Amino acid sequence: DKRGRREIRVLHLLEQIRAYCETCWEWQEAHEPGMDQDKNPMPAPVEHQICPAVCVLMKLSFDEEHRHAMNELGGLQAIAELLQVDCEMYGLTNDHYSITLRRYAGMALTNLTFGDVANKATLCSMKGCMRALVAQLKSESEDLQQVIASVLRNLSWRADVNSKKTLREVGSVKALMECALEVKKESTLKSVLSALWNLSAHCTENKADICAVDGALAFLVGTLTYRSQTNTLAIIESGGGILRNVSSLIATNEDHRQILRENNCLQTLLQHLKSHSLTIVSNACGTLWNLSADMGAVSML
Repeated sequence: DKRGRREIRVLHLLEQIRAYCETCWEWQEAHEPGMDQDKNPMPAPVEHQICPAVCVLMKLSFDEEHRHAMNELGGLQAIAELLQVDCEMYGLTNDHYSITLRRYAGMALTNLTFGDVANKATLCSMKGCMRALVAQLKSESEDLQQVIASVLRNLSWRADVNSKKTLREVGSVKALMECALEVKKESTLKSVLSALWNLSAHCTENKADICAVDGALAFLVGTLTYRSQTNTLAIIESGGGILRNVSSLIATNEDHRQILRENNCLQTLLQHLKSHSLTIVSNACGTLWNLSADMGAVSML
């Protein structure tokens, strides 16, 4: 009864975005740039009332039963393909319609990937979408950046081998670190640093990429003494978590050490040892140990 009602409702919405996607794919894949322009104008989302469809799916995605219906009909892939094709068609634009459409799609994807092994793997297997998502981090819209960081945060958490490789390949590390440097809102920084913390533990390359970004290390040391206006330790914990993960690389690079030194990192880490947060204490111990130039006691804290 009501289940069929939910499925039909969700199905109609997905058929709508799919039909639009098929029109965009045909245009992008078969339309020869120079050939009777008037008979094949580039599709526009607004002309097909697409955002409203994505808005409904985004709202319904907060309800578990509707998420189940979406998962039975390949809803995540459909939404992802739409986000991807729109980004490829219009790139980075300051268009209010396009920004909202992408934010609604990203929010649905965050809801659909939350604690869903299958959906996370599926989204990461879509490398074109992944490149599109990462590109959105350069958007002037901080609300969009936050949505994308949240998607990347879910994907970087407990990622399988394939997902980890994709996340690295599309350059999400550099993109996230560069984004962290320009964000103005704390809520945004939290999602960005949280994602970077997950990513910084995947492999050595990710660690090297973080350190390579100009101003990154100085910025990370700065998060150690961050004064959260919302009275939280989230920034200090994630920023310090990232620092701990890349500290092993910093240890063998005098230039980087010099940067931590100039920013009085050591003194701050020693102060962190007194924290009421086990995460902060643990991060500090790990950083101090790595920088301090058989086994250590790190893996026991």
